[PDB]
Amino acid sequence: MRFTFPLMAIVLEIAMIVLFGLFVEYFELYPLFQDVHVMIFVGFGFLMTFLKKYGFSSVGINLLVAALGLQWGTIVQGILQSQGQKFNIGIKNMINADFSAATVLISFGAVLGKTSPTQMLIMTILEIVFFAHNEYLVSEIFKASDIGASMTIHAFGAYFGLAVAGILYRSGLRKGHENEESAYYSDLFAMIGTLFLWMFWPSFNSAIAEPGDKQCRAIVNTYFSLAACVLTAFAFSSLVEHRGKLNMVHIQNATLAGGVAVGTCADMAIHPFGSMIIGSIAGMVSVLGYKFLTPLFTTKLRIHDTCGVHNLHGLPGVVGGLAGIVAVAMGASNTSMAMQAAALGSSIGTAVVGGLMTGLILKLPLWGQPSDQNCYDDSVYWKVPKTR
Amino acid sequence: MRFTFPLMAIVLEIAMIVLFGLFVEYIFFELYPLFQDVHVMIFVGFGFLMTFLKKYGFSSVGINLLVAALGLQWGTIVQGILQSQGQKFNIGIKNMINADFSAATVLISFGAVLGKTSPTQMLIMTILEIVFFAHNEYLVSEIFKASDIGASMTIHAFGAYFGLAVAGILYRSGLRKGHENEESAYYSDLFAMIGTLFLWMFWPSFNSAIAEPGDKQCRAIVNTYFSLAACVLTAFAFSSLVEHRGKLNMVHIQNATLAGGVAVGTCADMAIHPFGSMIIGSIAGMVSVLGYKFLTPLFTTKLRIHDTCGVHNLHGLPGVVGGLAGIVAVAMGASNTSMAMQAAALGSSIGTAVVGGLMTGLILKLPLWGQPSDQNCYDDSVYWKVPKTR
Amino acid sequence: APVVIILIILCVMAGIIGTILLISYSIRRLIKA
Amino acid sequence: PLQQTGQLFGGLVRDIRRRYPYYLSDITDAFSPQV
Amino acid sequence: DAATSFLRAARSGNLDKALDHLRNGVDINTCNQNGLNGLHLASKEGHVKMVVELLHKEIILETTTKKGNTALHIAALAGQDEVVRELVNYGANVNAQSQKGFTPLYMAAQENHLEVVKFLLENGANQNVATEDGFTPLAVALQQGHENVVAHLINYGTKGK
Amino acid sequence: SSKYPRSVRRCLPLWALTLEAALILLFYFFTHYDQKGLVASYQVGQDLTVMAALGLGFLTSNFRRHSWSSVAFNLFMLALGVQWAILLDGFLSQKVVITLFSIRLATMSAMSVLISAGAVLGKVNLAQLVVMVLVEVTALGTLRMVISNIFNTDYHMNLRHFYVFAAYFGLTVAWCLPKPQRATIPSLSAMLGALFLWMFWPSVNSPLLRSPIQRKNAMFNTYYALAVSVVTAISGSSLAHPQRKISMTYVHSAVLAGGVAVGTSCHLIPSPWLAMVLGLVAGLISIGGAKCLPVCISVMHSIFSLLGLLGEITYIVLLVLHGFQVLLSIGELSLAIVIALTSGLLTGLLLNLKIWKAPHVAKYFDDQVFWKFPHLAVGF
Ligand SMILES: CC(C)CCC[C@@H](C)[C@H]1CC[C@H]2[C@@H]3CC=C4C[C@@H](O)CC[C@]4(C)[C@H]3CC[C@]12C
Ligand SMILES: CC(C)CCC[C@@H](C)[C@H]1CC[C@H]2[C@@H]3CC=C4C[C@@H](O)CC[C@]4(C)[C@H]3CC[C@]12C
Repeated sequence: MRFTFPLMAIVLEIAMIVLFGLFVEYFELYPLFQDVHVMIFVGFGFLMTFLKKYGFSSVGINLLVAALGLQWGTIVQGILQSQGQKFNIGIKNMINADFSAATVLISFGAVLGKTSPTQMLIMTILEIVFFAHNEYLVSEIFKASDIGASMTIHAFGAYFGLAVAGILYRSGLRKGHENEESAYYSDLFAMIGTLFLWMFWPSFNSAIAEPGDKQCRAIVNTYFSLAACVLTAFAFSSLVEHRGKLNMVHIQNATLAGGVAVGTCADMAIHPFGSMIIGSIAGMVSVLGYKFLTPLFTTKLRIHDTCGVHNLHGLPGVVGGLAGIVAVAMGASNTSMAMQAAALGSSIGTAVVGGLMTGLILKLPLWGQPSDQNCYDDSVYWKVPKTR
Repeated sequence: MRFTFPLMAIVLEIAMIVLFGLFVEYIFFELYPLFQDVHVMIFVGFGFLMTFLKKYGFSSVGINLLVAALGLQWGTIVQGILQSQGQKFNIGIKNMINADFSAATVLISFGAVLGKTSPTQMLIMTILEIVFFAHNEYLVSEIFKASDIGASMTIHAFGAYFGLAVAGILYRSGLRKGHENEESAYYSDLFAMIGTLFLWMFWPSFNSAIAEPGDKQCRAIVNTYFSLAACVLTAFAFSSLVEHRGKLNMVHIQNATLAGGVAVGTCADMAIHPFGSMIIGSIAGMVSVLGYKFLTPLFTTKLRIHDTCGVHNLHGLPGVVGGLAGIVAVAMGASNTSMAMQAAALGSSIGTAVVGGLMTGLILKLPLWGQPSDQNCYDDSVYWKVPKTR
Repeated sequence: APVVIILIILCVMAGIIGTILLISYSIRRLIKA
Repeated sequence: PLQQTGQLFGGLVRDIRRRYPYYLSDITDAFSPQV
Repeated sequence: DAATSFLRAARSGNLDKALDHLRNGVDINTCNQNGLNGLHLASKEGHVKMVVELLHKEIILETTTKKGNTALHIAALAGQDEVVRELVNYGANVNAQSQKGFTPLYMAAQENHLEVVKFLLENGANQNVATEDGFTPLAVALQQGHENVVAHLINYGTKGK
Repeated sequence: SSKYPRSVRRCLPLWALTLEAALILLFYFFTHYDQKGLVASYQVGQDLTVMAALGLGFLTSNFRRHSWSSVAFNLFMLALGVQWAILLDGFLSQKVVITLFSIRLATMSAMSVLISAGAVLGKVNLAQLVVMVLVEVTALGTLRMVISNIFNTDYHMNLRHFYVFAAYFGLTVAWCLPKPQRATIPSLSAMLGALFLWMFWPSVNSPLLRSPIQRKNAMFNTYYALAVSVVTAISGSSLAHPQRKISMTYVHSAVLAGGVAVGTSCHLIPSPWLAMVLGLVAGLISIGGAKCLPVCISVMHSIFSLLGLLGEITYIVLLVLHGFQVLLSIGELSLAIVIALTSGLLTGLLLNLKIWKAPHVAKYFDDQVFWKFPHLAVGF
């Protein structure tokens, strides 16, 4: 039915309005919020525009998913911190809502080109529920330190998307697809999202950091981790390709893995050289993932990841959690070992289980899923101009 | 003829310098981030929003830049003169933000006549429309004392109806059935999405830059945030509803997603609760999509008013909706000031915009500014060196 | 308890969309034949 | 519309079959000031 | 050692050392670990005199490397105009295909070597020969933005040899 | 020789990984960490970073087939340059304490190289750009140290010479390279970069200013000068063009004319009208340079050089109002020029070495030299 998507959008918006009227009541962090806002809507949205015939869907469904996501994440994250009661809205609520949107967009990275906007609304709602519950668990029951959210955002979104894409596996797409290819100006546009994410990631890891030494440490550690990550990602992209050529997928994504793997240790006293070590390891791991693990996941494990969000968010997020555990080992933080490890395990497991359930729901032929031949094509859901 | 554009520009700039030396002298750093966001809106969001035309991207972004650069100076001069009653004044961050607001009004009017004007025509339109806008907004803020902190009426409705009047005066009979250059392209629409996203993200700074620090600024930011969030959902839903086979339209996603930010402006600082801002954003998106689908063809064909970017459906109709939402807010108690004064401000904005746009378009209808022919409309090559390769 | 809200809220959304689709979906089965 | 079919709930299903196809027109025909 | 020294001399253009090695008894058809003989290396480095001298001493002109590239393939990919001209003058097959289906015209077109493209077209290179991907020299020149090569390929059409 | 590019599978990764490991080791041995306006201070450096990455990366992407390399190589150059500038500013100004101000200053030092590289982008590979980054940061630090030792100024305050140093360094390096164009989507992406540079350039003109009123007046002067320069550049482009059309390429470089012209004196100009006059004069000089410099390689870097010289000259003129200091300031300018030229010559002769595997002169301004593309024959 062509009316399923407008119906679900209108019903979800009405539900959001009712929930806000039921639960919601009414400045130094606003620039950091705006940096996170730019990341969420430009960086992720245009980072995904590398596909030659899916740029409209990439950026537009990014905007739609994140716009629904900030409202639904606001509601869910408040009702948990309020324990079912009315809560007020400040800048921190907005920042956390954009964080929930980030998690959903990371999972959307795994299913880009093979899902409908209706499936995107459904996965937004369900994934935000699961993400907010796991994040509340980590932040309040385990009380682990995840200020940059290598575990609660990046690893969670990556493995949620991987579970969804595994459930939504198509046999006809395992050997590749004709539309699953980048263009020249498409990669030029994807560099916009890459650059904005790289520039504003220090605000991502320091927005809700405790003011004082912790926020400054988050900023400096993120900056130097990204600085080392760019060099290592360039070096390993040249290393893994024929004749030392650079791969635009690597430069677009693996250059940002340092901001993911430093998130747990962002506010910890890990020193700029330790942050640079983490960023270099993250860049190398991301490039190696793109070169070797993604074909093995697509062909053998039957998990297709369109944007390679495993190599950017999951493996660097797991590396960030392990780095948090090691930093706890050598006195860089006063948080417990077992709580960090439990946060990592709970994030990964909750992501996998929620992704399994959400993908099973998304597999019902009611959401206008595209055919195998029509994957990675804007014309299934958009009016496309005649010329590029 | 061949030198009208540089000569008019150098004369205008020398006039700006003389006026600045005659009238202008030298909280700032707390408002500077919001001014930076508004500046990004003015020079990137508006500039790239209009780059959807396949052969008019250069002229879109470049004339946007030129118009806004002249507009900040001229708006500073005119608004400071009006505020100081002809005395010398010192500029602060508020002067810069208000000058960018005047430039925004001129860019909104420019969106109506995109592709059918010359840079000289835009210089003249900027100069005249800043005077008209500043006088109307001075009347609204000081004589009516209405509350329009997000300027749904003084900026959006004013600029939209000013541009509509100018386009009606500058109507071309040969452009009624369309034009081969008046269509979008893939990467042009991606650049337009760049502009759309920057406007959408930084709109809370637009609506809260002038608002009084404390609860009013925070309410403006939160209300704009959630109104835009609801507006995106309703714009997507009604774009899917109104088009053939349920396909989404890039025009709707590019423009109607900012209708919630436009329509929440008057009620931005008022206490309407975040749910009330979500209702305004949800309706603003509905009305913008319906306007783009139905009212724009009727305006172009029946009313002989061609509006290129659909700035009516984004600024005029959502501006009148925000103006009326502010009237219902004072009636519901969410605001000081009278309902009669809000209604007077709305009516004055519309009427001054229409009258000034008629006068400005009559001035621009003279054959002295090198306006393009019917074939050369929506074509960069009239004024720019266009590369052979796309 | 707040977990039950997200569940009750999720249950209400799931019940609404499902029922609406079920009605139009059924009427399609009654109408096509 | 008043013929008996002999099938249980035949009148009801025929009523639905006759009217519900026009459901889309039942919303678009209302866009008039007379309504 | 002798074969390695001969191949090094062929790569460096030291024709005197290579002629000395051939005098001492080094086989002229010896190739490196990548399947490249002295003709391939000289064609890569643009050593026209070495190419002509090796062709005189009865090197196998249509010897392919481990990737299936002939000397003409390598000279077209390296953009050696004079080496391409001499190889064609000595009877190199201009329509040879490598393992992945590349022709000398394809390698000249993908690398924006307009002179090599023009000479190959004038010597009967068929631009309708596609690779295993279905790509033509025109298609790869369009993808890479080589506008002069695209224009020359379109204007030539099917004028033949 | 062989126009097909030589394999960099062993040169580029080893070079980059060795550089990164050396930076890590130096940071461990020499760097260390340690309020109310933390976010406000972070904002200036963040604006500098946005400009350096985005504006200077996309501004030089107007090339039909070198946009990838421009953007990504600018990102790589910034990432390397900030770290090396942190270490070298620590070494030549004293253990190294990493504050946000030090990161901001390192970002400025990296922006110097990013401005210089616009004269050589499209004619070099990544390793040559690494050499350029290292040598140029070293030369700028040496210049600042020499100025601080001779004229008894602060080392960090000597960074105001970076416009003219970057312009002449880029010109000198580009002059030493071997000797040898635009599309529409690449020109629009470049407008985006130029717009971000033009919008955030008031942050370039006041990162080193401590007094809040000085930053006030500097930002005001830069904003108004940049507005006047945009108007003058867009309108006067038609005069300085053979076909009497506006050139996007001229507009990209010339919009920054007012910001460059008042950069060294934005905090000394007392009234906005003087900043507007300077912006107008800078725009007119940009038009004249566009109309004249090609007659007498990159025209935009030549006009940037002349604009930086004009900015230093108007600093000289304005400082007298606010004759020995005139001689001292001309001496500082000449020393900066001489050091920029000499270090650019050294960098140019270093870049001409065969070991870097530079692209063939027929393969300039082409992404295929450095990047993977599908359906291409690879190897031999
Ligand atoms: C999140 C990832 C990394 C780990 C967990 C993923 C697991 C649970 C997922 C991903 C791969 C999935 C399988 C991939 C392919 C198919 C084929 C389909 O016809 C039936 C389901 C089946 C057999 C999936 C079952 C669930 C599965 C095993
Ligand atoms: C990827 C998995 C295996 C995690 C291991 C990452 C390693 C390389 C990281 C994670 C934790 C890091 C350490 C955390 C804390 C310390 C103590 C501090 O005073 C200096 C930095 C130093 C010494 C760091 C060095 C690098 C480090 C050991």
